[PDB]
Amino acid sequence: KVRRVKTIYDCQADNDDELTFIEGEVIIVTGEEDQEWWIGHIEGQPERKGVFPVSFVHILSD
Amino acid sequence: IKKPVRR
Repeated sequence: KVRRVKTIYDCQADNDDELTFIEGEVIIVTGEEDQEWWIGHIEGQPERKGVFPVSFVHILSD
Repeated sequence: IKKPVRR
């Protein structure tokens, strides 16, 4: 259902499958690990990708 | 603002 989210905090990956981002970036959601962790990549920078905490984003699209 | 644990 959810396709685009906007990050609301900074986040540094703790593990090598995790996405590092700053606040204000758009993520394209491409998958889910669980209710607290989704998978995606940066809109406009798809090479930046990985697992990220859902609590760190606001739903934007879909 | 705590990051939930990976599991």
